[PDB]
Amino acid sequence: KSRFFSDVAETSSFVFAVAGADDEVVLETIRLALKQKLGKFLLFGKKEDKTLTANESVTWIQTDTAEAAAQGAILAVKNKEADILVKGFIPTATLMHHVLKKENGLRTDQLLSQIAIFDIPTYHKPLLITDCAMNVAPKTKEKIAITENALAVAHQIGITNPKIALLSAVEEVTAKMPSTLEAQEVVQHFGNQISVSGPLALDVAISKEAALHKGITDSSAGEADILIAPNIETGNALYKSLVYFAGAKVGSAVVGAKVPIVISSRNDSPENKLASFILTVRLVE
Amino acid sequence: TKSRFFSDVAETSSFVFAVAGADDEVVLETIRLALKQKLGKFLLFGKKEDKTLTANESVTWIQTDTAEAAAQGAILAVKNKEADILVKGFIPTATLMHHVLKKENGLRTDQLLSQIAIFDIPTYHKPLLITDCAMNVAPKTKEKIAITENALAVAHQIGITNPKIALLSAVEEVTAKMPSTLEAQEVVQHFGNQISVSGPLALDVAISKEAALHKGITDSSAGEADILIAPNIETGNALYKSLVYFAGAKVGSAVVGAKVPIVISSRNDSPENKLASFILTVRLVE
Repeated sequence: KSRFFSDVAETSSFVFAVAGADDEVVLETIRLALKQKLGKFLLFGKKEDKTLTANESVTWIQTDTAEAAAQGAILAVKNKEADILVKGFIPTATLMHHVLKKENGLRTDQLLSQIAIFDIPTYHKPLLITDCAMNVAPKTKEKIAITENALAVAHQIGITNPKIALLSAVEEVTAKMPSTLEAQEVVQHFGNQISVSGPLALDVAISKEAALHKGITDSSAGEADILIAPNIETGNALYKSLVYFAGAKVGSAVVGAKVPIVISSRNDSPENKLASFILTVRLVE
Repeated sequence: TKSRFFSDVAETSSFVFAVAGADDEVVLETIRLALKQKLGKFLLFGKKEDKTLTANESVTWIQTDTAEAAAQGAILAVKNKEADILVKGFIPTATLMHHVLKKENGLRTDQLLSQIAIFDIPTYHKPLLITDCAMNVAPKTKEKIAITENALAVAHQIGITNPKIALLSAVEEVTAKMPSTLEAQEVVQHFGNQISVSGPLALDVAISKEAALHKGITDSSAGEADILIAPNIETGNALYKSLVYFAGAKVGSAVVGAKVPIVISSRNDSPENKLASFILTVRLVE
């Protein structure tokens, strides 16, 4: 069993810029990160936690509003003072409008997408799933971009020759299920350059024996490294089914910009939120 | 104290399954297991008789030389009230469903047919029904109401008196940026106040009380779903497969909405889950 989040503790001198460093839902992860020297922090927030900031690896910047906290963190990224951007205790939209303004140095021509990496007890290696939380109803062009982002992440974190599976509910291509047509078009686009399969139901992507019993013997069968979800509801449900029912550990980040961005859910566990920080450190290095 | 749908002591009955296309071990293996625990009786419409099956008093073999003849034979058995459950065997699904779906043939009403699965998940505290994971591809409001109606019927029939139903999506608020959320709201508004239906809800809030509270959802139904209504077939199917392959769930599934329950198992489900589907259909006749 190969695991992404292993017993070898991650540590770095990369700087996280935290937009809205307030509330324990935000600070709890920063505290855990500091225990293992995971990185350094620029905390833009309204009410300084003096015990937290008494750390050489922490700098506090007083910001009175959500907008000010977002602007501060974004300019730290623009100025190359920060390596990773973290959304704190502010609305996502407040941070995102700054992220998408090209002058701030984060956005390129590339689509942004969410991606997550899972250590699932009952799977034999790490599994990347995208997009579980950002792109709502991607069609062919967007799914191509989502796959490009996943390929880039795969190389950055050391997964060589990743096997990619475009998920659907069936393998037969039919106009009656347009996600199958889109899947086929993504395969047609990459087909000749990398290992991409689909449309595949989940069983075929992650169980070699399930694939055999469907008459599929492709060497990629049951060995997916990356699943590309057909729509956000599927990605989100798959993500959460792994966390709540399969006991998976998971880190997630928004990718496609010049720096990784962390946007955690309100109810993510401390452990999974730390996993997200660890993923982003591995995406910079 | 966890509750499980699939009982420790094998389910038993004298109900009759009509099997359309009783050929090939992928089909026959489930029948062998059912006979082993005396789950029911069988009318086997097929091409090549297996004497190991037919030597059983609970089995009757009917020779049918084509897939069409097998489908029509099994259907007539149901229509004539000789069979309580219809099972698609070694024939194309479309071959059976073409006949099933013609009001003319007497197996359906105006009600939409849907697939539903019931899961015993080790890390969940009670049975969980999910629909539709395999039949309805892109149901909109009207179809989702029908799918929810079918799910309520199943829940009541199996002893869940006030099932908590969650219209599943990726967020908890209605937004025109995600149509499944608008449809969710419409489905909820359709049902009477005596029905415990809520949505849109993401999976975490549907099945984890702690996750719901952390998101400031203090509803009594949050975290305690008995039924999830999938927003589209890809979400339903992926959830079904995730539970089976990653969470070790036992699952039985059936097509409901017609005058009798229908078994349509995939070519790659395990013998144990295929047997679970027979067991569910016996509970839906009872």
